[PDB]
Amino acid sequence: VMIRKDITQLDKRQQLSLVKALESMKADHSSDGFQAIASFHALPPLCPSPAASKRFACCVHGMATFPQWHRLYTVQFQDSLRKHGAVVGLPYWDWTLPRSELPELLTVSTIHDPETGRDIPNPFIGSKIEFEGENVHTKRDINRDRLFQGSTKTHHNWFIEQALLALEQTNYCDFEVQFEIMHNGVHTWVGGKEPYGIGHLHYASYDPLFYIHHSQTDRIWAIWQSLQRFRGLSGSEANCAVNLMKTPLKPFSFGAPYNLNDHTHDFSKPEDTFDYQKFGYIYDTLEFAGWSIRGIDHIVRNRQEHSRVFAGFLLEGFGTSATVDFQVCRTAGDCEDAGYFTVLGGEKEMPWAFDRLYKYDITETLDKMNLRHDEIFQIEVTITSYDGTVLDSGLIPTPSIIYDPAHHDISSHHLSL
Amino acid sequence: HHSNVDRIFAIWQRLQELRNKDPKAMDCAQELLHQKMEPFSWEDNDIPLTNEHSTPADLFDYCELHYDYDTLNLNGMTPEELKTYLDERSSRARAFASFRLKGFGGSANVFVYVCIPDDNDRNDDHCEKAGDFFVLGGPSEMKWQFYRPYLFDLSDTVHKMGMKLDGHYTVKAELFSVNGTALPDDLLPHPVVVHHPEKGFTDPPVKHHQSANLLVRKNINDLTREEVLNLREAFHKFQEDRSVDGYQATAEYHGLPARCPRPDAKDRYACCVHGMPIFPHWHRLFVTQVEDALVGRGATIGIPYWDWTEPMTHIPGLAGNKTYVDSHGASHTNPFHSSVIAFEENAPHTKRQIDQRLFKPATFGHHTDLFNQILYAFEQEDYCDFEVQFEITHNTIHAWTGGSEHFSMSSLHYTAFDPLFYFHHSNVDRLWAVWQALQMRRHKPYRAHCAISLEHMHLKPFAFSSPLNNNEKTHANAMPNKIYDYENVLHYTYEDLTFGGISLENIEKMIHENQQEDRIYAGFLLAGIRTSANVDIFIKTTDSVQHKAGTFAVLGGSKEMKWGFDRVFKFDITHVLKDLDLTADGDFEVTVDITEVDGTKLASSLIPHASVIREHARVKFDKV
Amino acid sequence: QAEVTSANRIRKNIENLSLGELESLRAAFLEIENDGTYESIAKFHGSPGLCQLNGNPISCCVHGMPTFPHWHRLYVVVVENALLKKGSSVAVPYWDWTKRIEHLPHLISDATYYNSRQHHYETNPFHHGKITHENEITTRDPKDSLFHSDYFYEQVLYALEQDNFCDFEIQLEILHNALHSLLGGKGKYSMSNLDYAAFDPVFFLHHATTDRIWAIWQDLQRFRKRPYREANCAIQLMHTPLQPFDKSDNNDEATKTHATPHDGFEYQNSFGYAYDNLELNHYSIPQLDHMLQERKRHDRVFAGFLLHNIGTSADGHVFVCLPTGEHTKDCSHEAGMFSILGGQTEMSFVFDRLYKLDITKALKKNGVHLQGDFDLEIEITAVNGSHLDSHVIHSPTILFEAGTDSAHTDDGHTEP
Ligand code: CUO
Ligand code: CUO
Ligand code: CUO
Repeated sequence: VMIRKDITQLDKRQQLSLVKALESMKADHSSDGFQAIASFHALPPLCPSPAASKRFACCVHGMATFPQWHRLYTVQFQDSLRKHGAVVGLPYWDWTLPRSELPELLTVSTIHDPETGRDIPNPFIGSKIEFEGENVHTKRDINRDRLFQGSTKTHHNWFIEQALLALEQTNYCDFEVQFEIMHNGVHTWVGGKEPYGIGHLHYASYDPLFYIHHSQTDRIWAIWQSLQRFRGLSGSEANCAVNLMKTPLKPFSFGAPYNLNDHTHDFSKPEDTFDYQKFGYIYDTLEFAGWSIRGIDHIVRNRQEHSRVFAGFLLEGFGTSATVDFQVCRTAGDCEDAGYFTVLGGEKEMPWAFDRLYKYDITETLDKMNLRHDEIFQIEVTITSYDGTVLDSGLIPTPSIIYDPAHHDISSHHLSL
Repeated sequence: HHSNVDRIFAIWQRLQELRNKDPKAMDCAQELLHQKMEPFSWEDNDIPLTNEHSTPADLFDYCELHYDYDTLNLNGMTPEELKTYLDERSSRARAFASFRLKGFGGSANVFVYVCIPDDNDRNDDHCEKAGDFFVLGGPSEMKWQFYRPYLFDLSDTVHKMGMKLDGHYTVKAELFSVNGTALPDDLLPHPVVVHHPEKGFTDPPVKHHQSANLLVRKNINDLTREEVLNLREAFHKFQEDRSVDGYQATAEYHGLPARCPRPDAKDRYACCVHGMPIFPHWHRLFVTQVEDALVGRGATIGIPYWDWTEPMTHIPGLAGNKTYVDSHGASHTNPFHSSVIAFEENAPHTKRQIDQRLFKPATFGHHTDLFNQILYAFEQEDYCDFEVQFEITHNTIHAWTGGSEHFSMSSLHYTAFDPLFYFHHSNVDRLWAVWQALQMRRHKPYRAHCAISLEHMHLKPFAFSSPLNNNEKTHANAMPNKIYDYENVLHYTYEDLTFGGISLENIEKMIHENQQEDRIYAGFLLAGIRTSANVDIFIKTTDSVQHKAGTFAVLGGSKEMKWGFDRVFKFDITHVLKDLDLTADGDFEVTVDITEVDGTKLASSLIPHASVIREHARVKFDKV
Repeated sequence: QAEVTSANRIRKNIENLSLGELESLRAAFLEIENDGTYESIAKFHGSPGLCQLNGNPISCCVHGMPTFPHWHRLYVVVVENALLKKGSSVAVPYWDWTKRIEHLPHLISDATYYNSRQHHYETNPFHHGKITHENEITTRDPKDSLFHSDYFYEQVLYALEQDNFCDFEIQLEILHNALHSLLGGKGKYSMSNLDYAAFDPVFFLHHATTDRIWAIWQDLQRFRKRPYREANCAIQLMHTPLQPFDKSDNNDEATKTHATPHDGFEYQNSFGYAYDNLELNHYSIPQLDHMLQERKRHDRVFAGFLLHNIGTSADGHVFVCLPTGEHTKDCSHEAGMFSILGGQTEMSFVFDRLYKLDITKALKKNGVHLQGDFDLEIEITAVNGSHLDSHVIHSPTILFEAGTDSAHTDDGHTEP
């Protein structure tokens, strides 16, 4: 039971260990070492083989297997830190809540831990990309600090809205598509414009934030599993994408010398991955924004109760990471910002396309618009790269508009009003 | 390392000494041997000793180097011990795989696996590793390719697998670079497995017995008017036959349209096999198909063969006559004379230009160019060695007859259309049969040692059951192995199996006679690349006096599948060199002129420099 | 939903037709063939491409779209109306393909019709037609006269199962194509070709049945109590007018009004044509519903195909090969096959969703479980018989579908 807690909760001693451990990890000459570990996610690409002419980046992104792969990725780091003497499991940075201040652990450049009394840079703040010549600190340009601009009510946040919807789906696959996209937002928000950062598929693993974020994402995934148990579906069992689950995920499958870790190696099959307990680590709490698991299930049914309209996007697979903004325009020509989502990617990325639609709830906008499902309105989308350069439309398919009336309002008055 | 290898090399010399062979002497690679080896020859280096030593000939004498080895032994085996040991090895028959080594790029490692083609189910994955070899090479190295194949002994693995030699398996190889970059395997040719042939009284499983001789193939000249008459009629009827068995359809089998891969294939390729040992099998099958047609036609006799070898004053006339006035009936065109190309809707130049006058004066009666070439082929004991020589001679007829005309015998695609094609192949088939007969005299059976893997594969389109082949018989002997025993399966015979009127026994003794004579040959590596071409070669002296060495030709078309001879083609330089009185060792330039059928000049770059091999004289052997 | 039943005309199975009924049909079609409408009507489906009267042409029929059943539904009525003009007493009959047929229907099959009343010998107009623009005769080559199987039924039945219209359409369309390839076969000018298929008269009969099935689904939907004439999918497409029905080339006023596919749903009273019975395989609608549920009972595993049908029509065969031999069966090589109808003329279309095929029976037979690692091998062949590069096509996915009761996990613990 290694415990993963909120980064904020962490003790100075807890922090102490992580800082020292990561710093030592950075130094680690071994294949288990940090620089080597980073290469797992992206460049240098290891996937086809460690030494192969054409190499692809290890991203089982855009796939059902995606959470499992990343789940192993986190533990790989966690086990590494433990080798370093990490006292606890990698902490999670809950993006879901709005955050005026960015996490101090990662943010501060220098760390003056009181025990040593010495001052050193915060290994968590950044890393250097050795193989890439850029011997620069993994730069994050959180150009959009805007993340802290949550809603006034404060509970409802973009992340929350997005995440809650993901929670609603029973199907694992359906869940993952929504789940994964929500995941992408943090990558873009931190990385911003910077060439070597969270924003890029290649570079992102280098930044230490990556681990913290994935820890949170993994945490939410765990949350979903718990909800499923409540549903009665077995949490471990996945019905969907059985074929992918069986396949082992590299480089985890590639054991030594590249992967010293035995656990991940044995665990490489994603089927095994679901029971997180197998990697002995747990989270202090499994809850989403204060709602009990039971509460969550009850609430979701209520959400259905009202009519909702969504736009569906088929994600074909982009090139480099890009963010898309779409708006609904009336025949009159009025147009309102519908909403946005982003996709993480790089050249190295293996090809991927979603099996299903990615729903986004247009309803609020249309309601203000006082537009009906029947109404003829057009949706326009603009895709922008990290740079801010505009990307052409034309290849991009148009989204569908779906109307979700309240369907099976399963209820009786047992909830307190 | 090199000291050891050099030591081993010395050991080999020592063993040769045990052989009582001149360890120093190196008959092969004469061209290279004379070449001095730089930079040693360059003499930038201080040591003059090496400079003198630069010729490799000198290199053999280690003693000149004046360095000795304490002992020359291999793995604790005496040189006597080694020799005795090797003898035992030869005792057992073995199976080997031949590998061509391109040897290009950086150093690379290759692995070969013989897998069992069987795979009923579940994304099958079962196979074993045959063995591997390595190659060394830098990025800037002179391009080199092995002239000869490198054999490996499969037998151990095969037995280990439990697969008997008699088993259907395929093999594949993988190449890995030192850098680790994968190399394309597709470029590499499939290695062939060879099994040790057993050569004795009956090599195939069928019983050839004293043949009844229902269908006989006779030479055109022997054919009488009556015989020719039936043939003319049969061919005429045959060409008329629109059916698949019909002539037009039959023509397609050889070349365009290329049905071979499939009637529907992304890459259509000419079905006919050329540049392969399979080559005689396919053609032999081809002739039968036409022949089976003739019988349906009602032809009394099998397809006649135009013995090209015999000198010919002119065209036989049966083929030549444009119009045949039997006068029994009404005059018509001679079906033998020409055919039409329906698809191109062009007319074949059946009246092909015979630029070269085949009519050739003989040193003595029978001796002729074709005879010499053909005879040479016959000399070779090896089927594969024979095929190369045999095929090339075969090519000459096409080039000569077709000439410049694009649509004709000269073209691979077109050749099938000409009716001469049948006549020539019949003869060629005859020679093949003659060779087998000669082998029989040699007491060399039908069993073929070479191209075992090739023999197993069925030859299309004959194999195609569902696509167009009417003849069941051809379908039956799709496999080339079956092809060898023509008499039993095909049930066709030849009036005489003689070459030049030489009895089989006589020819065998005759071959021995040529052996006694000194002969230097020029070897040409022929990877026949494009459209057919004729090549004439002459040897230039320092004097810059040149004499024409001789000529050979290759047939090909764009459609033809890529092929390359494993072995070199040999031609006999000797007479010319003698006249020049140039020594083999002497430095003489060799110039080759490659002329396209079109007649456009072809760059010499196409052909690599030919090697010169000198064959010293042996004693006269056996005679009946 | 009342909307499905018609007052005005009846469409009956071809076998059902009385000699009198058939006689009207024989004559009407022959006359239509003589009249201008028949050739022109054929054009609507495919070549010549009418869609853009001027400019680059594209095949008019919507295929690979949810609009697809609506378009064809309108198409059948167009011909039906033409027949009535012809003096046809009854609506176009439907050749129930699902029902296994001992032999091909006599009506279509007969080369010549005696028509004893008026001594005359004429070809059966039902038998075939000619393609005027491309001078040729339509041909048919049923490679498989074999069709006697649940296969049609399974495919259709599966389609019936889906509540979602769009989910339904994808499955429905695929089964639809089977008749085309099966009848047309190799023949270049036939049912098998997108352009040519309209010419064959069988086309009408086949579509009539397909349309009837659509109607069947519709009535089932009401049984489910889902709205019969309501599609909450591909809303954008539904409103779109369906050419050429929109244009003046189409004399038929009803169809023009009907052009929006939304209106298409209620065939009854709109079209004014009904079916004698709405049943599948002699199963009552309530019977089908019960039947559907039973299928639901077992867990199922499916293979999904992303159809980016492009190029000429082609047939695809696939099976799941298992990594080992031994005791375990080798590649069954027969997961199932589906065909796609297409032509060069066709406008590009891609399915929004996957096309699901139920692998379950085969997998169980081989003894593999859902979990078992297996690969799927697919072969795509053109009608021509030319192999198509499979590399371009995305690999199919394997989906596992279960009912509400799902399994609990061994590792981990769901309940707190
Ligand atoms: O997913 Cu690959 O990175 Cu967060
Ligand atoms: O060889 Cu294929 O043609 Cu004479
Ligand atoms: O689809 Cu257009 O033809 Cu049945």
